[PDB]
Amino acid sequence: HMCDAFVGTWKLVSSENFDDYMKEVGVGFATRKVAGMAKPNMIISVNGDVITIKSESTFKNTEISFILGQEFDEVTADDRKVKSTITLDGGVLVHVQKWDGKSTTIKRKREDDKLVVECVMKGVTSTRVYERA
Ligand SMILES: CCCCCC[C@]1(C(=O)O)CC(=O)Nc2ccc(Br)cc21
Repeated sequence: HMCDAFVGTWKLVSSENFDDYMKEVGVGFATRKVAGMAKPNMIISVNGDVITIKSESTFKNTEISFILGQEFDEVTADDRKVKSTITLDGGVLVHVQKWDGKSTTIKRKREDDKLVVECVMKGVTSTRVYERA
């Protein structure tokens, strides 16, 4: 029941500062423009200890499955090959991605009826708000 409040189908309703976050990550111009237009559906499910997060949009369909605290390989939507570790910290899912000596952290939190996604690279944050579909 670790992630009960995250489970479901969620749709993007707002984004702030995403272009600058993507610049900080190293995403090129064309990908930033097309990715920034996307309105993804995030589908979160749990089966035993395995959490699955799918992101479906006109830009890309991605899927990760993982066990908390256990590192995995991820190809991100912008095609980075990263090493990821996701943990639960005080009810927040904390997702760290490492690649090429760089790091970014994505936090996912339930706040009221929203799922808030905070993406941080160096001092640049983007906040993306999802609501139930
Ligand atoms: C472009 C790389 C950074 C995306 C960071 C934001 C995120 C989201 O909104 O959930 C993270 C994620 O897990 N999948 C995903 C998929 C598509 C797009 Br566009 C955006 C996302």
